[PDB]
Amino acid sequence: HHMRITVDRSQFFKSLGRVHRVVERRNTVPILSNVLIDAENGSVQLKATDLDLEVTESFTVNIEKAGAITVPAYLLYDIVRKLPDGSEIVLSVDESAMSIVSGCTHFQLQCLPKIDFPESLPGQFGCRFFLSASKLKHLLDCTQFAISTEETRYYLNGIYFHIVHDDVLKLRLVATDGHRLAQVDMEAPSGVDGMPGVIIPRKAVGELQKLLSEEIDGDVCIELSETKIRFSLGSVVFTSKLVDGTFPDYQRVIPLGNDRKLIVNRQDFSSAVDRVSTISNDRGRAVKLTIEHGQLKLVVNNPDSGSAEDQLAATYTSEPLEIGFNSRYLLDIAGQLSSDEMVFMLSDAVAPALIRDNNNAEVLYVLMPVRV
Amino acid sequence: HMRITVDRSQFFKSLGRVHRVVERRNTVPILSNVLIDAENGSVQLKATDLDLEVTESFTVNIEKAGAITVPAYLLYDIVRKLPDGSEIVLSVDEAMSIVSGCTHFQLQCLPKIDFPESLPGQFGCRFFLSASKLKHLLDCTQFAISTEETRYYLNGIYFHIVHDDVLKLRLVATDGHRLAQVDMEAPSGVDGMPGVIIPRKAVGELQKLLSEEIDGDVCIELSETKIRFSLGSVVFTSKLVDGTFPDYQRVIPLGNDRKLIVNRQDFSSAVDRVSTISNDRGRAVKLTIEHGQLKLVVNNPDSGSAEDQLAATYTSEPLEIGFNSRYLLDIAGQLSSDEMVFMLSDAVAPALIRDNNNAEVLYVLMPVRV
Amino acid sequence: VPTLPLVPXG
Amino acid sequence: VPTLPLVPXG
Repeated sequence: HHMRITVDRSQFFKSLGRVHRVVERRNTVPILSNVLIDAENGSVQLKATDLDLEVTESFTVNIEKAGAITVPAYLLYDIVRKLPDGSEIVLSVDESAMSIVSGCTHFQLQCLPKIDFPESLPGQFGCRFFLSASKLKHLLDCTQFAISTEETRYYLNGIYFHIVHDDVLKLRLVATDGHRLAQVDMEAPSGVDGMPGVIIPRKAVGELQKLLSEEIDGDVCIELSETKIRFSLGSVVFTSKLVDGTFPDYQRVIPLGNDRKLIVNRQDFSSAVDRVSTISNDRGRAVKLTIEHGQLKLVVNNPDSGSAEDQLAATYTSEPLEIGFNSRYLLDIAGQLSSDEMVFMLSDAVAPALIRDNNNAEVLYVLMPVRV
Repeated sequence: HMRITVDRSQFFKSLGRVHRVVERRNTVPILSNVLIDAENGSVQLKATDLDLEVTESFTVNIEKAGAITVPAYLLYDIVRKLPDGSEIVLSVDEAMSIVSGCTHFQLQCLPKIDFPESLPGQFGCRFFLSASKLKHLLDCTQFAISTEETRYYLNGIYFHIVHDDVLKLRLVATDGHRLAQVDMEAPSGVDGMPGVIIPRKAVGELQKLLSEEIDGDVCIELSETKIRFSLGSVVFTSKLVDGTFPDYQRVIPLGNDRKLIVNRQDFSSAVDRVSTISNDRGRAVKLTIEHGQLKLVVNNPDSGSAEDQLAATYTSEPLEIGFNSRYLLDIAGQLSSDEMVFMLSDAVAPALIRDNNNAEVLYVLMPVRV
Repeated sequence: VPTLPLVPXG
Repeated sequence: VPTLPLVPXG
């Protein structure tokens, strides 16, 4: 079979945009730089993979001649980006090369056949349930920023997706890099009894988040085993290996007994930290908080540039405390919160801090101090 | 022991105009600093890379006159974050203190006596151009300046007087493949003006200011070793490229008689499209020109081929001629008219592209073999 | 720059 | 990739 399809440029561009970013630019195995185009039975499916994560998107097209072909994905994307909105594109294979015709513009691209492209066996999943896309986005929004990117901590390079057998079952996501930790809970949907705790890889989280950022309607079908997880939403399917490791006993680090409470105006605190951290560099990003009754002072020292201080009103009635934090991590967590009021539950200067929006009960953050 | 109070917005704007000339990284640390020099009701900000120097001044009621230098990009980044509509107190206690509300920085500084300054030079030529005119001249020529280390004398604009039937001030830039030439009637005061090569970096910084400036007059002063541009509260002084500019008139083909007219936007978009398959190993596009018709082809043996076809006005002998596709897009982008006109000869002769909206501008582009 | 007392990991 | 017939340099 030798494919021939006529597609709407804007539709094709949107679908290609969803799949092509899975391809690694640093990749050296030729077939893995390509997107598979598969046209059959009134539908075109685009597939890309890096062997750990696979993405497919499909759309309805009247097919002139069924067939399939794989095409270098970034090149195809860059070509379609430059073709005019509201135009049509004819993609066709002759008797491994693909023709692209749009108006008088005609490309002939060196391709590779579908048979070379990775195809998996059908997924076998022991657990299947649904979440709204908006809820899944909320869970990932609470936790993605805290994921480790350190190569020496591979089973921290993802999100621990697991059930908490409270009175009411909870579905929980935790991420940490050893300095920041994020924990979010929801009431568990039906169908997650017995669900294994799994580590969703950082890359899958990131690609899922890029799709979810478009504000997707409806539900996501989540399927998993102890080796793979699949997210189906709209016309898109993400299938990812799971991280093969055991996530740490993270409940040990969440300080539920901290007894010094600091409340600050979140925006005023964020802007002050942003200002004084301007002098920091690769040596570190420490900011010292000197906490007294009603008052917070911030100090940053960098031997290559100088010093920086600021002061804010605060609600604080406990024993005075001097405690240091990574200023970027403080801004990261302040950025997670939505309320005017940012609350720190503190202990001593080298004990983890518990941070949250003064309001909410489902999300918490933990941040380790640094010495100052 | 300097102490001044400045308006955040005015200071940010003025620091923005000077900090761009310093390199972020330097083996001589003070060259990364801005000199803040406050005296007689005015603060001058000065920055230099030793070849190009910029000063900007603004009036200020000064509490204690004095001077200090501070790292320029760090200071800029600090002031960026200070609130619109605040006051900043900059002071030196006998480190520079920066105070804005409760925010207080103490920055490691270096003294004015360590900052390399120049005497006010002696210039043999002084004349004026409007800012918009100078911007036009530089806009016509900046893109064609060489960046190649082995063609140092092409790394600037040749700024010179031409004794035609009208006396002209001319700017020429070339990189050996593209050339741009623009003329105007010479202003008064350019008698005896030496032909000089303005360095690429000076052109770029001068351009950035001209774009941030509505109409005013620019005082241009030059010698055989320096050129200076003064506009508003800013003074830019630059060394010149010490070289001999080539005999550029020999490359301009005023005899080409094959006229090709294309729709500029359609041509630009078509070249952009077919060049998508090229990489950095070669950007050639072949133009196959026949009566009323232009075909474009790009071949990349590592990826495939790309073709397009345009309507054109062309009544001469058919011609197949190749160009660097990026360089074609560069020259197309210089133009403002609906149509783009090429005056051509044969496949290895330079093409002449004039500006239908500006008779005093021309562009030359060498072909490539296809 | 201590780590959270993660078991394992710190 | 010929240069413009610049003298000198081409």
